[PDB]
Amino acid sequence: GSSGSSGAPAEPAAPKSGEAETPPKHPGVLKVEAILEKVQGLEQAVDSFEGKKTDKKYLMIEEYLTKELLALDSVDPEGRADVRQARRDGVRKVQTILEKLEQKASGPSSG
Repeated sequence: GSSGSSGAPAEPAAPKSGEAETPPKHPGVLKVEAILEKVQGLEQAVDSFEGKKTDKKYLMIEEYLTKELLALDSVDPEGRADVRQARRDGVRKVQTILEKLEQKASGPSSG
């Protein structure tokens, strides 16, 4: 691999039933955003993880990561980009974390 670090934490949230004005957020998305929100936590561990691919600690994060994936897939977009994009994003995100974890365990590399 060659480097890997990027993001953009900037997403509003104000769900309510107030006619007129900007529309509410999509549930199909929030569903993912809800999971992702957690992922971030599993990520912080990775970025600050240490061990191997065998170590239990890793198994915890490893499983935890996937746990979210399934939750990301469990989401049925049916045919909504706003959702799909989020899904493919959330999934792609966690994935990157997994690919990083295994690496973090096999030894970090940044500096």
